[PDB]
Amino acid sequence: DFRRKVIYFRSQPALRILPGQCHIKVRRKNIFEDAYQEIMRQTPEDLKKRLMIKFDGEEGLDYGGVSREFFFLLSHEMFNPFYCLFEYSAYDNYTIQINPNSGINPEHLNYFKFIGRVVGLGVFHRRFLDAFFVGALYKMMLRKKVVLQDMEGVDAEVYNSLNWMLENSIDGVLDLTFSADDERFGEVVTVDLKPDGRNIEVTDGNKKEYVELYTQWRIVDRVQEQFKAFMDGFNELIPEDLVTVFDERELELLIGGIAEIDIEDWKKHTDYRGYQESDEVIQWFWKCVSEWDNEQRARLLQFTTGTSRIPVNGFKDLQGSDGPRRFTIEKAGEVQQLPKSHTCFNRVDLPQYVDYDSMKQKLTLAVEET
Amino acid sequence: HHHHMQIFVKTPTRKSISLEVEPSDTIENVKAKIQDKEGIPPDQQRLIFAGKQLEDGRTLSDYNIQKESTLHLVLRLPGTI
Repeated sequence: DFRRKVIYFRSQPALRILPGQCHIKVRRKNIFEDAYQEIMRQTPEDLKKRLMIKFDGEEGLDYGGVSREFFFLLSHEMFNPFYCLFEYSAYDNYTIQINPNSGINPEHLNYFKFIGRVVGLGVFHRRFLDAFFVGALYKMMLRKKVVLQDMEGVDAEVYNSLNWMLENSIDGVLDLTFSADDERFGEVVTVDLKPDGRNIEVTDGNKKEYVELYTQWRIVDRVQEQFKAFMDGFNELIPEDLVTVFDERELELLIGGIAEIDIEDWKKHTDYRGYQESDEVIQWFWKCVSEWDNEQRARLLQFTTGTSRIPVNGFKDLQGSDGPRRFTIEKAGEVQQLPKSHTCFNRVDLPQYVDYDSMKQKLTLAVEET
Repeated sequence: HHHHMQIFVKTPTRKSISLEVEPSDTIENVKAKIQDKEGIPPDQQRLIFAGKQLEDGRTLSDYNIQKESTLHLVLRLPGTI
């Protein structure tokens, strides 16, 4: 369905290249600062014209190549955690989320607007970016609700704590109120989760509510101004009513493209637990993956690891919440159940299905489930 | 009239930088040790200890920074100087 949506999307009036040209000049060594000046001094109408990019002191007749290097270099500066606009996800070091303490730079809201424009510009002009976000951020872009499960990519340790609370008696174990700790550079500041929150004790009786309130605060409330600024920049190029034709997984592929995956690199850097490479089910798994197309494999990757994003040096450098974590397949669960993923460990729990067709279908349902 | 101290400078990329300093070193001195080791120009740097942004002409002991304290390094937005 993604293909049809893309065509439809690209067929809209709002997406037509406007007559004339948009001229952008930057110094390579100053691409962030120069691009910020070049792009913010223009109107959205201006940037919907044909994009023309030149690096100072460098010949630019290869327009496509210059363009591609522009979006590549720029996205690595925008999203460089040093600047605290974005920061790493909780389950790797190459996928990103909004840094809640971005305000340490007083001017951040404008730079979030600028990033939203850069990302909107990439989409508008068919230039993929190295911009891979945590799941919750795509959802917020699409105005969809976020749930506790979305916390895993945002703050995995906090994710585990809330689950432990939901599954275990906390009475007499945890002294807890309807407040949260907002860390900032060594300081701790307290926010109420609900009115008079710090003065309201959390119990086994009301902890579900506490968890849902915490989930909403951490993922959605604490980055609101930043997110609004970002969408403002983004929706100036891509109207919201069009981009919501996509779901959150399609939005990722739309922005960052679809990688051509080296299947052998992948197979070579896979761990097996409870299975061996020679096992029938493992062979069915790779049969299924091989016969799939690039979008279908990217979707398996989103399911297993949180992202379709492949590290520069291949599957050997796959990351998890606690450091390097290889793609891993484990014999676990019963033949009744669907395969189950653990994105903190890049691990798929695959029960030992006894025929190929039920496996392909179990795995397809598991990957497609939102 | 010269005494030493280990401090740590933590980046948002999770990297930790070990610095040997004196309590009476300026914040400016520390940014310039950071430039030595990391090549980052002092004017791009903000240092923060336990929440407060550190001013260039003050000393580590002015902010009660002690042995094995951690400071947080954050870079200014390009174009804001």
